[PDB]
Amino acid sequence: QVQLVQSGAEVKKPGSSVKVSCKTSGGIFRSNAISWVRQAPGQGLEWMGGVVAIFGTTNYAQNFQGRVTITADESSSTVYMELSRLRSEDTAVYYCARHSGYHITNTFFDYWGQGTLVTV
Amino acid sequence: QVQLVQSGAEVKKPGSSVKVSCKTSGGIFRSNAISWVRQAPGQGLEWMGGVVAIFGTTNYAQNFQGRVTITADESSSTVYMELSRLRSEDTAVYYCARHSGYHITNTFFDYWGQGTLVTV
Amino acid sequence: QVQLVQSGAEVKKPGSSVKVSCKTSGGIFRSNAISWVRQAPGQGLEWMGGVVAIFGTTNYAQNFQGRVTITADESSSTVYMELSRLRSEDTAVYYCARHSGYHITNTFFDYWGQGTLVTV
Amino acid sequence: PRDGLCYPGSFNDYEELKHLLSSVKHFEKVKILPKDRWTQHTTTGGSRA
Amino acid sequence: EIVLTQSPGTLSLSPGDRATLSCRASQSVPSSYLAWYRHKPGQAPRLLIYGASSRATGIPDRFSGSGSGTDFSLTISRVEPEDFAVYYCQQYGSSPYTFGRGTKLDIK
Amino acid sequence: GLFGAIAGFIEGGWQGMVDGWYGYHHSNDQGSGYAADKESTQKAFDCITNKVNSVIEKMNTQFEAVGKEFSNLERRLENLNKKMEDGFLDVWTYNAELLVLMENERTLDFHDSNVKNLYDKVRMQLRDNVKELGNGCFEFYHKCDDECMNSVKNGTYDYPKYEEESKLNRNE
Amino acid sequence: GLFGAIAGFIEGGWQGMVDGWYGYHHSNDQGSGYAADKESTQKAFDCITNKVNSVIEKMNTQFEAVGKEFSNLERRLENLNKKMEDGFLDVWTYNAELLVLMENERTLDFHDSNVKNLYDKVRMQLRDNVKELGNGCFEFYHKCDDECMNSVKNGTYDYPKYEEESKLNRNE
Amino acid sequence: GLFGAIAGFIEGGWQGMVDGWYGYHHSNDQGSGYAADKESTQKAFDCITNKVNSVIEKMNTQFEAVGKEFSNLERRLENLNKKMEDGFLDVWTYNAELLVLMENERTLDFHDSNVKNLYDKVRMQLRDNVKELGNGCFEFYHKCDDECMNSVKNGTYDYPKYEEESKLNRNE
Ligand SMILES: *[C@@H]1O[C@H](CO)[C@@H](O)[C@H](O)[C@H]1NC(C)=O
Ligand SMILES: *[C@@H]1O[C@H](CO)[C@@H](O)[C@H](O)[C@H]1NC(C)=O
Ligand SMILES: *[C@@H]1O[C@H](CO)[C@@H](O)[C@H](O)[C@H]1NC(C)=O
Repeated sequence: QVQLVQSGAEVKKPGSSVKVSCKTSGGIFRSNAISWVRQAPGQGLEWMGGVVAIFGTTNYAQNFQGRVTITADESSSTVYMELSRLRSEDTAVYYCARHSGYHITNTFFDYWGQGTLVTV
Repeated sequence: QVQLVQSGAEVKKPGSSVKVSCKTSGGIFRSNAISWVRQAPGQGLEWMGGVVAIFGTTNYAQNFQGRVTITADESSSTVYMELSRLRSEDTAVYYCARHSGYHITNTFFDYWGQGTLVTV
Repeated sequence: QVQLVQSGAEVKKPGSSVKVSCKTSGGIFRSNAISWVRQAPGQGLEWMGGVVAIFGTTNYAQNFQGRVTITADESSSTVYMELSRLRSEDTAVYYCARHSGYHITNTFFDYWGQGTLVTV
Repeated sequence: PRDGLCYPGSFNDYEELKHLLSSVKHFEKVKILPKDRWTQHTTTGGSRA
Repeated sequence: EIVLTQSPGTLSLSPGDRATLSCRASQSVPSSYLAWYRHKPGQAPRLLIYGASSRATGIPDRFSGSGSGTDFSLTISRVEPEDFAVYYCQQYGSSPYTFGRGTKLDIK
Repeated sequence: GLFGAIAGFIEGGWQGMVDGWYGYHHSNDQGSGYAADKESTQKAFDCITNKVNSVIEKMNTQFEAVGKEFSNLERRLENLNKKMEDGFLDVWTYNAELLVLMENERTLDFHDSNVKNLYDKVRMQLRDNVKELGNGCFEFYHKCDDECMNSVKNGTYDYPKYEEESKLNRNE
Repeated sequence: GLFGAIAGFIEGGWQGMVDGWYGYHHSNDQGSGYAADKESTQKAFDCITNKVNSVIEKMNTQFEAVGKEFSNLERRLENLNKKMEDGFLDVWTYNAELLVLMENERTLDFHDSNVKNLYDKVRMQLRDNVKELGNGCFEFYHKCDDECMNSVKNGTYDYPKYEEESKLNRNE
Repeated sequence: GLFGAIAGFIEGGWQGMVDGWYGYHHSNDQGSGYAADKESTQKAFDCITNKVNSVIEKMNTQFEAVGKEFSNLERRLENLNKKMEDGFLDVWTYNAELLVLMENERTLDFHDSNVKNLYDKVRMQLRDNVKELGNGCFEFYHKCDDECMNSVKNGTYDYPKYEEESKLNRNE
């Protein structure tokens, strides 16, 4: 019985930023790494980045380095993703996926968020 | 305060088998090995065999190998003896003796059962 | 919140003994070494001796060896000092000091007793 | 509470009644004995209290 | 960066037909780290198989898969009305964490 | 594995150890076989026997519930009696569950310590005359027959006897 | 330091170890750097996740206080209710406080054990080809490149491969 | 013997240790004698001093019994009061006995750990210049006078100083 709740759908304009949250329940503190995977309509799923459970180490895909900032607060067990410098073809559905372990590497996505639709 | 209760007296005929039980109290599970020794009237005590406490390993005297079968159930903490192929001079009083340790070897009989008289 | 209570003031005569106690509170059993130091008016403080916390080993200053006997009881957590063969210039104020550790060596006096005045 | 029994008096099993309300969420007042039925008596009695 | 090529693309079937989905990798996936997901539109994707040989908890027995090296496959012995969605394969043995093309199953 | 013996550097149990928790396996020219450590097993049986007997005695004086009847005008008394019994049964249920969880952690860790102690007992007695393979096994630098193997099992190894022979083979 | 690893023969932690509780540091000709031991860290995360979850479930059915009203002639009844609620809260306060203190001792000691097991795992794997400096570090008698270091980290050291080279350097 | 030091590879205590829990015994040309380890003993004193103080504070808020009188028509109320006071006393009696039993096991095991740590600290400091006899005593391959012994006791052994001398006697 573990569920991930995300923010609502958002509409933005090129040049602005987005702040998508993903709060995880089922425990006092987050013990599984959370990653962000997006799906642009007409395109396949892409891996953006992830954050380690307790230590907060972040890994980003080379495509999105310098444009994505993933942060988490240990107090609220929430994970935030900040995509800056919005441009064309950034419209996609963003899911937050929970890894099978505490680290990004060698772990698969146990559960997925319901998804947020962001339009630019 | 440890007592061993055995079955009642039995009468048998040559060619039949005998089932003598010995229930041990004083704890949830049996922790000491239990052996069987018999005394034929006019003859001294003879050692028949024994069973290890938890692992159930059984040792039998060379005289009675192939005729005696000692089994125990961990659920009820009971030890049974099955002497088959009854013949003459098998009339004796059978006692169940509790060893000082979990194993038969290098252990002495702390307590003895009241005894059961079996005649053929 | 640790306090040391001593005996009352005493008057004696040369040739007699003095029996000064020091009860330590703050715990069930004494865990810190207790030492005795005296101050004769017009003279500075002098170290007399001490006793280890649990093992009861005692150390004495070379000046007072053979005349002072420090004993403690583990049941009541009380420390006693017995100075015998009283003579002139033995008038002083005696304090019981609690060490920072269980042993006399390499420890400083955390707390001091209020003091007892003894006259000869 | 300042406003309890305006007329001095008591309330039998008052604490028991307050325990009953701890498991009750709503009252629907029902007029069981209308005041107009007491035609043989005066019902306008009041007090300064 | 491992690119995953899903061959069938579109596979129209009826309840009862055997469904076999093939996932191909440009280079060998280390330690056979590959997973399969069921993504019905409008719903969060669900994990079916992880490790290419281990079934996820709560998954019905009809879902199973096998493979090694650059060749992996998902097999559904019996198709149910709820087995019509898009199926993806990812590799999680490499840093980029790439994803498969996806294959939609249609109703004949 | 708090002590690193069970599922640690000894990664597998033995199905041939049928007469004891702990034991030895030897292999030389004469033959090979298993042998349980009866002394260490007996000590383990003593703790478990006392540990269980401790559990029974402590909850022997547990709260007992008695049924009572109260009228419709005694709701506060009836509720008060109900919460007393429910509260006591919750306290003792917590104690029973917690004691079992805590003792299971101790019992499994206690068994882990016995193997590490038994492994160290052999190692500190065969200081140099054997080679430590790191998988719970020792390989002798000399010839250790059944009489020599039995000495290791009962803690009577004669290190000076094989001291000279072992170093000749160890060096070359 | 129940197991002597944390604040024992390893007297200082690592600030550059940012992706795991426990792990290794190496330094050779090619370079140097840290590497967290993910497997040991994941196992540690499992106990702490379960330990906290077990804590919540045990005090899930804790006694609950309900307000009540008693008249001035029910002083004895009111005192019973007051002493029952205060007594139950005192019992559950003690259990909650004690469980946290006991688990903190267990958690800190559990973390201490994992380093000792990790240190011993490497030591038993590099039996003779390294020097045990005694400060948590091993010095190789041979050349151990990144491929050799990575084998030590994941428990696949080839001792026979470097057995001959190490002893030539060790002897002289 | 959870850590195998007390009554383990060290079979008996020392009656000559009068100024500390733990210590050393040395014997060389100059003489022999005992010496207590004040630092390790002081750490043990702190844990025990805090262990008892924590025990007192927890049962400081233990349930208190107050006498009450009930008439002969209040049997249900009298029985309710009797079972509450008896029930609370049983709960707190169980806690007091259990805390003493578990702390005694922890204290004895804590004392067992300190010797194993003290034994390992010296062993990891005299890595190769001594023999490990297996009975808690180390025999030096070189000459270790009083100044050399005192360095071992306070953890300042100069291994490189005696490194050359020790290997000459060890080899032959
Ligand atoms: C240990 O076993 C050996 C068998 O070689 C025997 O000679 C020795 O007496 C035994 N020691 C003890 C104490 O029984
Ligand atoms: C351990 O790492 C080495 C790299 O030096 C690699 O060759 C080996 O396959 C690894 N072992 C396992 C079991 O992954
Ligand atoms: C340890 O003892 C030796 C005595 O040989 C002394 O020289 C040294 O200064 C001592 N070290 C410390 C830190 O006190």
